[PDB]
Amino acid sequence: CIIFMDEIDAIGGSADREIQRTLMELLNQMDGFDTLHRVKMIMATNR
Amino acid sequence: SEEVDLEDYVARPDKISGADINSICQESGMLAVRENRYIVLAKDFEKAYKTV
Amino acid sequence: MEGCVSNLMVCNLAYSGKLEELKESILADKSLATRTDQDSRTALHWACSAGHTEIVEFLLQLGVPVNDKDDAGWSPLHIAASAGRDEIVKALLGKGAQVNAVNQNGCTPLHYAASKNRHEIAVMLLEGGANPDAKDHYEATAMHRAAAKGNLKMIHILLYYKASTNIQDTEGNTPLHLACDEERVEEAKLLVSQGASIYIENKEEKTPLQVAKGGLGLILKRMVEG
Repeated sequence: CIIFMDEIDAIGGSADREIQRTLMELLNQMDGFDTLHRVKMIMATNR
Repeated sequence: SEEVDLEDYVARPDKISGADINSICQESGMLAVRENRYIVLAKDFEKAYKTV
Repeated sequence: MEGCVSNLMVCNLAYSGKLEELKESILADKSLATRTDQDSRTALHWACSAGHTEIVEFLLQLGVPVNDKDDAGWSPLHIAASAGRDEIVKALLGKGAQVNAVNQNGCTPLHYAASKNRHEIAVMLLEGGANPDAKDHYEATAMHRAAAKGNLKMIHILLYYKASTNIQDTEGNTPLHLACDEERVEEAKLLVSQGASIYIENKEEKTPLQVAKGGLGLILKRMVEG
């Protein structure tokens, strides 16, 4: 697998609470149990 | 752990009482499964308490 | 699993109780004792936790500040009281350490002293001019935990300093209520005989007589009128 993510600065920014919750979900998924030695991720952004 | 205090956790939940304590502890385990710290401390517990 | 309790070398060495390697580390570099870990603690805390007298005496001889606190505000005195070591308390109090220092929950070292059921530590701490009537962030004294763990001698030596039993918790539960909840007859009769007011009501509006079961509040009231 190879992951291509373009313009990630949009999602990088109870309205904020759900955003923080999604971020916590991302942390839980990325820091969970998985093998990253194969799958590669690429992130594109602006500033 | 020695740093973990049972006093504040025997005090504050007596004021504000939530459900599924063991589940919250498991959530703290999910906070401690991030391999940032070997021994779980009061920080993860307090965080698990303030988050849910 | 097990392993190092901290990232710093001097802290793990202080926890392992190695005197020669620690002294060598200090002689090599004097800035190692001033370093801070992710837990925001120094070698002194782990040394007081280990229960080694020589190391902490050497550190206190070097003049390391005892007022240093971590992110949770734990003082070395709290750790010393929780460890149940008399000599460490003698050293800290001997260096003029503050007994009014408060942690995250604001619990005085007397609370942890009554929690581990240490008489000598409590006596020595209260001898340094400490206030038994001091309250934490939860507005509770050490008498609460003392009556909760069922310690008669602890409450007794706490009453040797003539500590007030009229302290009211933010919940409204007096130490007498905790004494009745623990179903301790001796502690209840003693506290009542010491002049403790049973007319204090909590947020639940429950008299101490209704708290105790088996007609204990009856003989408590008998001790009140008697």
